[PDB]
Amino acid sequence: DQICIGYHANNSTEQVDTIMEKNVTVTHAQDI
Amino acid sequence: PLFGAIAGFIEGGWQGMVDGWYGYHHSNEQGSGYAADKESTQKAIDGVTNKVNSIIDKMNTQFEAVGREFNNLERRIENLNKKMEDGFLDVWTYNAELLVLMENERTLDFHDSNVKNLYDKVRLQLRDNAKELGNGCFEFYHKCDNECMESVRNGTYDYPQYSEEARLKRE
Amino acid sequence: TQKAIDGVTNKVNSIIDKMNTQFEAVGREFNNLERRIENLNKKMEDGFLDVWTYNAELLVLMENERTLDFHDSNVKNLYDKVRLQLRDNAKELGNG
Ligand SMILES: *[C@@H]1O[C@H](CO)[C@@H](O)[C@H](O)[C@H]1NC(C)=O
Ligand SMILES: *[C@@H]1O[C@H](CO)[C@@H](O)[C@H](O)[C@H]1NC(C)=O
Ligand SMILES: *[C@@H]1O[C@H](CO)[C@@H](O)[C@H](O)[C@H]1NC(C)=O
Repeated sequence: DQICIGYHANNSTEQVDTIMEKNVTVTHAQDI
Repeated sequence: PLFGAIAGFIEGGWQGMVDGWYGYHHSNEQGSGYAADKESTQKAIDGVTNKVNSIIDKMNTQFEAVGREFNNLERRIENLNKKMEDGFLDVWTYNAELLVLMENERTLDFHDSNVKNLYDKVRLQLRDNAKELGNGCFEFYHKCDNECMESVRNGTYDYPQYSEEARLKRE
Repeated sequence: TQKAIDGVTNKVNSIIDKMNTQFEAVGREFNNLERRIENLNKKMEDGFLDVWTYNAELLVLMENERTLDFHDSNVKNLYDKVRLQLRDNAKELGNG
């Protein structure tokens, strides 16, 4: 009787950049 | 492939659960579904679109380069114009790129804190009537069916209702 | 420690990379009947220097708080990792 908590995924290859790490794969991203 | 939930004790995401950004996964004797926690997904989406719209709004008053022409005895003024326009384009390029970097890390930390806050909400509701398995799961100690599953997913879990079987099952 | 040092060196390197295209002051000369344009040049160069000084100093301030909170979150995530695996076999003493 587990009620495990988690999050959503795809197989997407959308990549963003942050301050401390590049090539960050994300579920959803918006090119601007 | 800051907060410690996304790529933390919860090791990976769930491909099957596509209704929301965050949700649950119950596995009882009556079935095994992949539900989504609303009013957390909607709050996250509202915050993310609000952040994006603020990034669009703050950049409306950028610098617009216009074409100014000068002759061969106006080379200092031409150099001044070139340096002014290029410096303003460099300033706004730095502003856009650096704002994208900070708000990207803030968005990732926001999703992480949302997942950890959902985890802590379930932890503070179940209390001792469950068992933290360490990966984000709560193995229930009493007999929990869909009726208490929806109350865990709601926020209306009733702690005094279920305490007899947990003590007996422990050794 | 490896992830932390990779993160801080990546942060520092992105700080260096974003500031390659700053403003470079170039010396331009004007005569005594070109004092308005001389003032315009002085104000432009000084305003761009002020803008990039503000950018560098403020970025240093934010990234310093982010680095300190990153080290703090790394220590707390190690503590929470050890608590999660130990379960009830151990006992939190409060000090860590
Ligand atoms: C990832 O970022 C690096 C810079 O570190 C860049 O060279 C590379 O092209 C990026 N990856 C992809 C798949 O574009
Ligand atoms: C992943 O997110 C993308 C956008 O990057 C979206 O189109 C998609 O529905 C999600 N799922 C899959 C299976 O690609
Ligand atoms: C959960 O909330 C919904 C919406 O208010 C309600 O219809 C449902 O009965 C609730 N479930 C429980 C177990 O209280």
